[PDB]
Amino acid sequence: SHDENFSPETLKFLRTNTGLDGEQWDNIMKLINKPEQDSLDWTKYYGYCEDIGDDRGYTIGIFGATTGGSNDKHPDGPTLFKEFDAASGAANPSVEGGLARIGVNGSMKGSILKIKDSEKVFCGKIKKLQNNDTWREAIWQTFYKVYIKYSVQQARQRGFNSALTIGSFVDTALNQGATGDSGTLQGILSRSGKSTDEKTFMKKFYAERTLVVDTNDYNQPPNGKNRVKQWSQLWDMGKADLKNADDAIVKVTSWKMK
Repeated sequence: SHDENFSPETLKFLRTNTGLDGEQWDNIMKLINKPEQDSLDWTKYYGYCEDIGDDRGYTIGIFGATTGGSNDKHPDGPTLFKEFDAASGAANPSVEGGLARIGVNGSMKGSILKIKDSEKVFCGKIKKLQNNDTWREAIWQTFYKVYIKYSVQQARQRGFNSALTIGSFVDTALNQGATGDSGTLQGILSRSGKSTDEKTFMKKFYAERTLVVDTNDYNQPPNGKNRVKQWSQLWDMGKADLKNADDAIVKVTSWKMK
């Protein structure tokens, strides 16, 4: 059952704030997970925690939140722990409160979360949260603040409300950044023109994304090209709503990752 992949509070939150239901979000996450982990099984990443050696600290959860380092001085990991404190009922949510609730030895060192626990101890503490609804809720609240809200706003200001447009935008924001430089979702949108027809606008969007998706280590070629093709192909398969789309999603994700 796809909704076992959320929590009731996450489903209500995503419905109110995105217009999409659990099937639609489950499908978006399968499509995002293919190029990130070479699997449609995104749910098993709620408790994911690894330092992959990219000088971003620890990479956590379903959307690769990071604790921070020399190549990630504005991490969203602290926001995730503060959102976990908030979800846990904290009167004055803080990073330190969220860490305190799971007994993590760490502190903010400026913009960076410095973990004093060993990799083994820290990763084990996060793994224990795999089935914790409070953690799942903090994960989605963080995902929303950093990537999804902007993605939904950009779709909605154009009169685009489809699951496939929102997921296309969220994948771009997650992979390439929401706002800032020319390669971000913001940047791609700025070059995607002014078509008021959703399918037409998105065809141009995919083409403009594809020009940069294998640059700047967003993806390794030709994985970024295949990543964008996933989203573009679902239009002619009639899956704008990402409902009853399980076979279509298996088909468009069947590419081999280099």
